[PDB]
Amino acid sequence: EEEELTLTILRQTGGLGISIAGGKGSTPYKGDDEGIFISRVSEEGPAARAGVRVGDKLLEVNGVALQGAEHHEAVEALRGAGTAVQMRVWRE
Amino acid sequence: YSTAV
Repeated sequence: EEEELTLTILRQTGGLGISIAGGKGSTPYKGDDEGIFISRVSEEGPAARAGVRVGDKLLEVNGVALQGAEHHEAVEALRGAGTAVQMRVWRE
Repeated sequence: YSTAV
């Protein structure tokens, strides 16, 4: 079971309702992948309603790939991604 | 580590 999903998180203000872990140069979410992963989804928050799932690997934010991104770079991308944030994710 | 966004 491997799939790629395009999820659109909608917000008026505030956060997306997720936590991300990992990134280049940080402790990985899993030993075999240094990338950005969803470590927590807020109960029935924006991301939850958009269909995000813990363990999802975040490939892109509004068309900008996070391959090779440091943890802070992914954080900045999600914070400044706007009110409609489309995420290409990898789910197993 | 995690960052809430």
